[PDB]
Amino acid sequence: GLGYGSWEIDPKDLTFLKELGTGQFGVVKYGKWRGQYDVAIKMIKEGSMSEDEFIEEAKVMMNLSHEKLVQLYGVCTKQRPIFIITEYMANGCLLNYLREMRHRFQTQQLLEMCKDVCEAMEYLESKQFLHRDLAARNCLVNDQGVVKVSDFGLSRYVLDDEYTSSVGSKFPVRWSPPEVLMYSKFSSKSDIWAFGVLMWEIYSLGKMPYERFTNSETAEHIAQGLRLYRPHLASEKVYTIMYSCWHEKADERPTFKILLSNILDVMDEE
Ligand SMILES: CN1CCN([C@@H]2CCCN(c3cnc(C(N)=O)c(Nc4ccc(C5CCNCC5)cc4)n3)C2)C1=O
Ligand SMILES: [Cl-]
Ligand SMILES: [Pd+2]
Repeated sequence: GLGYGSWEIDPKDLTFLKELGTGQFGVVKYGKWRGQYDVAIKMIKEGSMSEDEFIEEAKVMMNLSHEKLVQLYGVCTKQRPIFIITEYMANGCLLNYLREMRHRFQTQQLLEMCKDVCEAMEYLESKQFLHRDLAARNCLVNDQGVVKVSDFGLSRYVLDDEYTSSVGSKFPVRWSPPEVLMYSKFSSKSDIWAFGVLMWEIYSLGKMPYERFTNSETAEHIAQGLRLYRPHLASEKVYTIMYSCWHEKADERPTFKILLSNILDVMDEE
């Protein structure tokens, strides 16, 4: 079934309806399951994913459930390429949504986007599950404007060395704390650092962080103490939240439970 029953999905029950573009593992399509339920169909480019490892991990991911996580419905592994079937998010990735200036967002909407992501991350934190590549490009927006976190943990199965190497052209340098870039020290606190950068992306309406610097320059400067400036749309209180994520000491960074409380406190002032 689709979130029920077997999680090997019969591709005969899928109908392809629209190209959605491409992501980390290649082509993504919009389709229907048994003619009625909307799904996203990720077809996994051969050679791009450590597939046996992912399929084992997918059993763990099937047991995660939260309103603000994109739901994994199942897999189609009896053909080439394999497919991954997930919840359909009709407004696409958050980065491109933020960049569409027609939306004319209120800051109350931007803060709600932060809350949505923070709830998803607090849940993963409570399950001791790291995201490992949190960023606006890995969040999706549904037809009601709700933001959900996608592809949690999947960087562990990416085979492209340019994304795996911390000096590769595709590694998320601009979302990484100094202890990741210098020592490969991943923890819940490296997700915290990335979440702060994500809040900055939201309040900057999708600007690239540290745009005036190359990846190498960014890595050097943030380790010395350079920090992203306050976006014009972020109040001082909102900036303090995102800024707290970038402490040079990992153990001085908040948890996602603390961040959520801080975000709700600002929201409750409305
Ligand atoms: C605007 N781009 C271009 C490419 N890309 C993404 C990047 C990440 C992987 N890929 C996914 C994954 N999963 C889903 C899901 N679970 O829905 C999904 N959905 C989706 C994607 C794009 C749209 C566009 C948005 C603007 N109006 C026309 C339609 C709509 C739904 N795309 C494609 C992306 O967002
Ligand atoms: Cl700005
Ligand atoms: Pd062949």
